[PDB]
Amino acid sequence: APLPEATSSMSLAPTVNSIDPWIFLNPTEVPGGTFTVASNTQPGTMLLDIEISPELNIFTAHMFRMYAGWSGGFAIKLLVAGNAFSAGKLIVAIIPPNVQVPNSAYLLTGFPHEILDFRTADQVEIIAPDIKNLDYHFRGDKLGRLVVMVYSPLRSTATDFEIEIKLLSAPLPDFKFTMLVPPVQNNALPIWQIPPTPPGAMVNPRSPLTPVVDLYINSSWTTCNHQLGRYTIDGGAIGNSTFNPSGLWTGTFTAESGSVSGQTNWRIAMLDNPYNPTSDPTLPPVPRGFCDWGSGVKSGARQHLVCFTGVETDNGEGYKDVDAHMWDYGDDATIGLDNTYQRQIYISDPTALDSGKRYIIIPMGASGSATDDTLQISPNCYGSWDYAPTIAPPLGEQIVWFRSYLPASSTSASSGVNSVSAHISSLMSPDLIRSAYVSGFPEGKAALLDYVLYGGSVVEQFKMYREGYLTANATGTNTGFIIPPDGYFRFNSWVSPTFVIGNVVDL
Amino acid sequence: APLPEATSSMSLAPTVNSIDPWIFLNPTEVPGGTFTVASNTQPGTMLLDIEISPELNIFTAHMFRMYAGWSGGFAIKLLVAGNAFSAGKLIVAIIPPNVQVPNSAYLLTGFPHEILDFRTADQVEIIAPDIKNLDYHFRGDKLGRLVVMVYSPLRSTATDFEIEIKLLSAPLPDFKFTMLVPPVQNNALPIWQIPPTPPGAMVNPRSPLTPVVDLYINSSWTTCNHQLGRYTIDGGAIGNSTFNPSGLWTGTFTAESGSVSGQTNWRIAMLDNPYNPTSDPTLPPVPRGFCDWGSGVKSGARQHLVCFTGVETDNGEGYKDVDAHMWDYGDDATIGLDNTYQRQIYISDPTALDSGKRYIIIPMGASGSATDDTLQISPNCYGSWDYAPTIAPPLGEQIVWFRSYLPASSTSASSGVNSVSAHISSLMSPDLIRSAYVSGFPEGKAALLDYVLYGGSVVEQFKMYREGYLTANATGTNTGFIIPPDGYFRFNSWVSPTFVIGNVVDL
Repeated sequence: APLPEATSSMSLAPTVNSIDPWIFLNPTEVPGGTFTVASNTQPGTMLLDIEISPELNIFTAHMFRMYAGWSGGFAIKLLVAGNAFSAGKLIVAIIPPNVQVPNSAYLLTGFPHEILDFRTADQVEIIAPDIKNLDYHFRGDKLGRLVVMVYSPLRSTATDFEIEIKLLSAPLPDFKFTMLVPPVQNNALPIWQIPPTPPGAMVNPRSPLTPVVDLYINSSWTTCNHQLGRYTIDGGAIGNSTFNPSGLWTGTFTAESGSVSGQTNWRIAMLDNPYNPTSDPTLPPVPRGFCDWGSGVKSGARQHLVCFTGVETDNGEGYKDVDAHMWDYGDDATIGLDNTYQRQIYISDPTALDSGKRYIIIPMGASGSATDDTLQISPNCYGSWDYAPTIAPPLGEQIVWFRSYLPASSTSASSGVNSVSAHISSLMSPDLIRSAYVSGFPEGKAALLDYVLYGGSVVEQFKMYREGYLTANATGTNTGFIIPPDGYFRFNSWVSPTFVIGNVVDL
Repeated sequence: APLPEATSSMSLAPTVNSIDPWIFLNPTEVPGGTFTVASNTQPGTMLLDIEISPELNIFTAHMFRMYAGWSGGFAIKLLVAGNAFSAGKLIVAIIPPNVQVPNSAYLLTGFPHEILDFRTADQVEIIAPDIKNLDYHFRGDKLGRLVVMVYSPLRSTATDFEIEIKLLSAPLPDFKFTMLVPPVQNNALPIWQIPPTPPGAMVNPRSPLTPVVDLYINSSWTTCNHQLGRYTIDGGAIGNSTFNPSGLWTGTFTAESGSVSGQTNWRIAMLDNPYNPTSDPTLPPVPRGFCDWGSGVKSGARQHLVCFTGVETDNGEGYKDVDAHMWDYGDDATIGLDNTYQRQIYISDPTALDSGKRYIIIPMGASGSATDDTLQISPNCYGSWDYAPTIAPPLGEQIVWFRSYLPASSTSASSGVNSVSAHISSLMSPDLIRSAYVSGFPEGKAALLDYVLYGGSVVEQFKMYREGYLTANATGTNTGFIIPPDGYFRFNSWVSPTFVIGNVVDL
């Protein structure tokens, strides 16, 4: 116990409550309180920054949804799962509120601290008190976090094996709830119910009309710059993504009676944005949910084909004469507009284009000599509208990409088209992420979940972060390992973002 | 009151547990315990047959997820909300387990009973004891049901309005739980969290690529015969529907090198169903998720088009010459195939087709004199495979139809297509019913929910059944009523399947 506890009289808190006496005796595991230390962790790194609250125990985190006030501290105990060769030192400190958490062991030592080495080979325990200046906290600024750091690295003498540390907790004899008036449904939960929906029955946000066939992981793609399928728990649909990919796939554009220099057949046109009529820089330029496939930096050689496009029927009741055509962003000449994700596009057609008449487009397919690597990169966007930033996983981890097979739609005609089959991948399907809104993630925590195959004979483990991407550790270098979709995700636990997956990919 | 309860010393249950002391004092509402009485109820009908269990108080329903055993009775109160003109009497009794309950109010006054008038405007109460014979219940048979009936009919014709009856429950001071060991997630939930997504941002199961435009209620469509978009709470996706309509919208078939008698341009063809390789009678004939729009009993003028169709490149690497064409089921001659929703189809094209050659079709649109009325009906289903049954709303109610607008895609050629713009309706979008799987419906109960428009200045009320179709009362006849899709569904309560909604819709 590095710091004394408060009495928590609760004199002026009406209708104080008494909880089950058996909870104080049977300690459970803290939800977000497991982590690991490896041989290559940087000294002075923050492994755990959980805060004192009623969410440090399975029972009081589920019972807390009925009340609106609490006051009391916890008594936690460390399970180390140590070794016989390693040697290092940990550090645990209590941080009072209204205090910028120090990000250096030098400064962290100036706090109620206790230093534990790895050669203790036992299970110590520490008391976490609640620093309150009020009679009892309701649900607000519940600081008093429990930062845990690495004072000295573990240079193991022999095998460089890892250490997994977890925490068990139990309320102090002075922990009480107050004012059970709020019935239900206020805050987070200790569990997450993932329905057993196979990925083979999920929609692909970046390419509808094509079912997901496999899960694809590739070593060369170490970053993502997509603008469709970007979902976050905190922000919902972020960037230009939406929750109905199928509904918003078809688009409409208007001609402008012109052509770019060099090639006259590239009729210029402008896209229509009902959401942002005026070209205000603070809103997305293109209509929401429209394609963002990449085609190259600047090369007329290949050009994704718009496939089905149609002319106005002069009646206002639809369109006419759907034909297979090819399109592209920008002009393939200007460096500042070749790949910018903007309104102006060009469509290749030998015949003249109806000026001032709108057309319907259903983009599906790519033409030229384009490969999956060309399509994987997305045209970068510049401007003022809040767009999805580029994402890179931590070192030693990959990304699961929900790849799907895109057939070819060519023609034998005068102009022709060299469209070829390919594969298109998306960051995360909306079906999986949509479920985790009833019971949101605990703050600054990732979810460790399992993917089982056959009758459970082979189980892989994935870690899902806050922004919605899954890592799967590494086994070696390959052209992209393929996982069948004949399985269901199963929730396993909550882990820190720095957790290292135990099970490896196994080829 | 008329029957004492048992003490239940509970010697054989280890670790008996205590609950909050303020729960016994504040009575909450029993979840599935509201109903209505009118002047047209058939005599001798059970208006309520609820079962004694900890699921009568939202607080003990939330508490019970942590324990494994319960023991104790409740104290129930009735709210009648009558008038000063209604004249009749109700009756509520308690039935011990394993006893044949009669269906007459004359014999029903032998059990411990209570008789309350309709115009009381008070809070009558009855103590419901636990008629247990074992040490303590353990998620097993509890019966002790709480049947409610009508003693003397309300003989009045001047008023003719509905009476709404609700119950409030509170645990007796001897209620207690045992064995807190089970952490969480054991049984159902009493509350439903519906995410605030307007129907305009939902996928239409019967017609993807077209967003929902309005909510449609028509006074002439009194039945549903669809096979797509039909879901149930317990049965998941019933019929030939699926939770990913966009991924299964594209279809394929093979030509048979033939023509129907009379018309030469009608090439006979057969759809391939990978999910049913053999012609097993107990499996659906057509592939899952394929189109099922109706066309007419027998008509060679109202034929809906297949729109995009194409042939493979003779290499299995793509498709070629995808153009707009027309199709239909069967042969328009035989009584067993004219509209029977089976593998064989016929496609209209002047040139004959090469046998054993694969073709791809993406159906969208209807040509000829086909209207929305013809599209609403579906081809009949024959055989022994499990198909979705017919649905008819209870008398005095209509159905909300999730209507979307299907444009026309014509062409100017020698043959051409005369397609017109139409509308397509589906019973239930998958997104709305996806939420109600984590917290399923209670036994034999429907859900009453609110549809809020603008900022809450206008609210409608809908009732959702376990079969997946919404009903919205009625006032009179109309040829198509439109509700804007710019609003979100909000859960209100649980009601009996014969509950009469409050608000009227005025045509």
